[PDB]
Amino acid sequence: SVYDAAAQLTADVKKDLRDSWKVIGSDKKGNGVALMTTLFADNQETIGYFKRLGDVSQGMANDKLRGHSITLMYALQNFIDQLDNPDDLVCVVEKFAVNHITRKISAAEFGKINGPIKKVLASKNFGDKYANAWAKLVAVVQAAL
Amino acid sequence: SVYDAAAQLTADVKKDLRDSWKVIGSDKKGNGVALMTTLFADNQETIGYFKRLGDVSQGMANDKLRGHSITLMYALQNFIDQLDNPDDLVCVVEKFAVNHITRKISAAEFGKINGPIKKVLASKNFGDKYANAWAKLVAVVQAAL
Ligand code: HEM
Ligand code: HEM
Repeated sequence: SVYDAAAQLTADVKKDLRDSWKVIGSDKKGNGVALMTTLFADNQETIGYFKRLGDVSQGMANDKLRGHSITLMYALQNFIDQLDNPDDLVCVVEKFAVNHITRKISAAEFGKINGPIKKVLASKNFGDKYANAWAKLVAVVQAAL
Repeated sequence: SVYDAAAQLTADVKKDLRDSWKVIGSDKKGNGVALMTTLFADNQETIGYFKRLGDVSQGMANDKLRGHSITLMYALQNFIDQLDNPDDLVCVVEKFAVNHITRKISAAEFGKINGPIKKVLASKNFGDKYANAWAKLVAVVQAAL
C-alpha cells in the first residue's frame, strides 16, 4: 500500500531527507548525472531500458542524458516539497509510477537505484543513516509499481 | 533553432519571468490546477487529450489531475532555473518536447497555453508585459515542436 508506505516517513526520516537534499539538490545537473552514470555502471543490465538516450557512456557530454538527469532531480525536489501533505505526496508518486509502469519497470528493478543513491550520498559525507531514509522514500514509489 | 530561441531571451525578459514565478511558483498546487482548469474551460477541444486523468471537471478533488498539475509546475521551475545557461535550457526543453511530440501535440496547439497563462498571471496582478515574457519562453518549446 502506497498509503502505508507513506506513513513510514516519520519526523526523523523527513528531517534526514530534507537535510541531505539541501546539499545534494544544490547541484542537480552534477549529482543527477552522477546518479545515472553510477546506475549504468553498477547495473549494466538496466541500460537497455534507456535506449532513447543514446550512448549513455558519454555521460555529461550526452545532451539527452543531461536533460533527463536534470529533470529526474526535479522529480525528487517535487517529492521533498510534498512531505508535509501525504495526500499530495501520494498523487505525485502515482504520477511518476505510471511513467515507469509504461516502461515495464518493476518495483524490484526500480529499487536498484538504492545502490547509486548510497554512493552519491557517501561521496558527500552522508552515511548509511541518510541512505536508509532515502530508501524509505523510494519504497513509496515501489509500492505504486 | 531551439538554441536561437533560448539565446534570444534577454536580461529584462528573464527578470520578468523570475519575478512573476517567485509569486506564481510559490503555490504550485493551487496555480497549477488553476492553469489546467482554465485550459479546459476555454479550450474544450483539448479535454480529449487528457483522458488518462479521468474527469477533469472534478478539479482539485481529482488526484490524477492534481498530481499532473503539480508536476507541470516543476517543469516550469526547471525552465526558470536554467535561464542563465542556454545549453542546459535547451536540453530540458527538448526532453519535455518529446513528451508532447509522442502525444501528437503540434507547436500551434502547445501555444494554446498562452491564454490560460495570461489569466493566471492576471489573478496576481501581473500584466501584459509579463504575459509577453512567458509567451517568449513558451516559444522556446514551440521551436522544438
Ligand atoms: C530515484 C528514482 C527515480 C526517479 C525519481 C525517476 C524519475 C524519472 C523521470 C522524471 C522520468 C521521465 C518520465 C517521462 O518523461 O516519461 C524517468 C524516465 C525513465 N525512468 Fe526513471 N526514475 C527513477 C529510477 C529509475 C530506475 C531505477 C529505472 C530503471 C531500473 C528507471 C527507468 C526509467 C526509464 C526507462 C525511463 C525512460 C527514459 C526515456 O526514454 O526518456 N527509472 N524516470
Ligand atoms: C506551459 C506548457 C506546458 C508544460 C510545461 C507541459 C508539461 C507537461 C508535463 C510535465 C507532462 C507530463 C509528461 C509525461 O509524464 O509524460 C505533460 C503531459 C501532457 N501534456 Fe503538457 N505541458 C504544457 C502544455 C500542454 C498543452 C497546451 C497541451 C495540449 C494542448 C499539452 C498536452 C499534454 C498531454 C496530452 C499530456 C499527457 C497527459 C497524460 O496522459 O498524463 N500540454 N505536460
